[PDB]
Amino acid sequence: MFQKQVYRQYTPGFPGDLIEDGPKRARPGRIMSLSAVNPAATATGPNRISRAFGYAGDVSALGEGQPKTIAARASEVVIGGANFFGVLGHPKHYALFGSAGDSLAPSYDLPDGAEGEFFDMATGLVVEIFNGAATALDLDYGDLVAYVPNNLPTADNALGLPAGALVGFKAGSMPTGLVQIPNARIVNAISLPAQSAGNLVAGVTIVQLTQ
Amino acid sequence: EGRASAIRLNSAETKRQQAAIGLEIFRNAIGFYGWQSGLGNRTYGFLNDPNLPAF
Repeated sequence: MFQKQVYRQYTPGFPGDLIEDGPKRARPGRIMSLSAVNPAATATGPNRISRAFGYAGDVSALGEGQPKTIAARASEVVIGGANFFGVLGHPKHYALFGSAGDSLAPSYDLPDGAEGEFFDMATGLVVEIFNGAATALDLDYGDLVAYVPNNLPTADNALGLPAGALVGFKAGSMPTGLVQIPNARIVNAISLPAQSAGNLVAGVTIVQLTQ
Repeated sequence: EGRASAIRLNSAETKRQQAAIGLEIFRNAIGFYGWQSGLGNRTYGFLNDPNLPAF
């Protein structure tokens, strides 16, 4: 919690932060609920920041009557995306709600049906990427990204990855059933160690280039 | 009280002093070792703080 070791420098950034400036596209959305996904939820995740949310309908038209009122162009998203809506980011836009017994504990989660901006395009976005395989993997510049869906069969998700967890998969070693983020590239180069189903190993924070 | 005063001893004063000293012992022990940090309580001590470096 308190600095237990003085380093020679600072970290490049934190997951969900923008570390580079340039062309970027983000859209607002509502977190909806994982308990509302028709095909149940084979993968589950606690709406963390560095996670790829997907579209789950529109909430633009207000009113239950016959003449509606489209107050604003709003969309509702779910963490287990099937059509990629965006990678949630910019954790300075939100508030620290709570952690179920610790209101001030460090959390990256968003409450259900809350606000959020999801990045379609980003010059450089600091995220965390998991390993899709039990073995160690060295991710370099020429590597792609793919996000787990909620409808991922439990046989495919042997490691028990979260719902919207991002994953680096080299170029032709895609884990089965994963959904690729098109034209997404891994900028910084890191190496993730071998992991098992229980301990996993949260991937080190890393810059990626989105669309 | 009467029988304690029969040997020139104030039972109430001794018990009150012991209560204060016991509370002071509790405070000192909490300050030196924390209180139920293993159970998840966030009361740490001079020698049992998890943020402190290993010996």
